[PDB]
Parts: sequence; C-alpha cells; structure tokens
Amino acid sequence: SKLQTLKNELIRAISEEKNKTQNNFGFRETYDQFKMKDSAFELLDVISYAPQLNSNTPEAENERNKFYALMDFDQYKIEQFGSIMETLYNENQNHSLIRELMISGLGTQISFELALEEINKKIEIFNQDYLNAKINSFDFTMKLKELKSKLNQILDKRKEWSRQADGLIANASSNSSLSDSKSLAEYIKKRYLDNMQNARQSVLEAYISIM
Repeated sequence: SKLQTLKNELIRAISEEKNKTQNNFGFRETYDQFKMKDSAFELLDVISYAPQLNSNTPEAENERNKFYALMDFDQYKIEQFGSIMETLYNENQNHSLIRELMISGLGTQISFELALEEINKKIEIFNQDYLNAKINSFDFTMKLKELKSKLNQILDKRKEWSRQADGLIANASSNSSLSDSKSLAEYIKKRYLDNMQNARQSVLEAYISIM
C-alpha cells in the first residue's frame, strides 16, 4: 500500500538516524577530552547547579558525547577541533567566542536528537488517529509528508553545522596566518560563527514546529 510504504519508510529513516547518534565504533574519550578538558569544556556547565562540562561526572560525560556525536565520533576531526579551541583559549578575550561555538554545536545535536523522538511519537499518534477514523488516508499522507520534510530539514541543518566545522578545521590547519590566537578568533567570528548559530537555530525551529 502507498500509505503503508510511506509510513514505514519514515519510521525506518528515524530509526537509522537514532542508531547513528550512538557510539557504535568503540570510540573512547581521551583523558584531556581532546584538548577541551582545559579549554572549551572548562568554559561551560552541562546545558541539557549543574556540573562543569569538563567534570568527571556521568552528566558531563553524557553531554560531551553529544558533541562527539555531532562530529560523527570521528577522532581525527574532534582532535583537530579541540586543538583549535585550545589555541583560542590562550587569550581570555576569546573565551566568549569559544562558548558560543560549543553552545551552537551542543544545541544543534541536542535539538536534533529530541526532534527524532518527537517525529517518532507523532507518527504513532497520527497512526492511531487514522486507525480510529479521525483522519483519512489523504490526511495521514499529508502529515507524513510534512514530518518527512521536517526530518530532511534537521538533517540538512545539522549537516550544515558539520560543514562549517569541516571548513574551520581545514582552514585553521593549512592557513599559516591563523596561528596567532587573536587573528584566529577574529577570522572564525567573521567566517563561521553566524553560520553555525544559524544552523543551530534552524534545527531548533524545526524541532519546535513538530511538537
């Protein structure tokens, strides 16, 4: 059935994405938390009082792992990103930038994961509405199309954050000028920060629109 196929394909897509939010690679956090124990994670508390994000507590390990999940548990990229945060941290005029960068990434992954579960919940609710004759096949199809559009949006904007991080890693590595901490902070602020915050906000708005 056209309707059953559409519904099952969306359920499968959510399940595939939920599976990827878990470390299925034997990935393990280094003792210095990829140079962020004494830099980016030191500057924040757990956001999802609360313990510091660099702390040896299960709550902080869980939240650091959301950043690792955002980076697809890629040890190389996480180490590169942490090394750039460490460089930025050398000047305390850069600490607010480091906070904004990490908050934009954590918030992207947190909203992304909440949106996956919200879509899953809505599928089941609409399904029972359909089974109870409250809505018809057309109505259910329209809602599934809308949920799939919202899934595509959170996937695309989470990928956009990662694309900005990839360019930042590639550029702060191979651009010699970016070795100076102050120059690097200015460069990142003008090239990447707004794009990363705009991606975070877009995932959040899609999440809210599903509820």
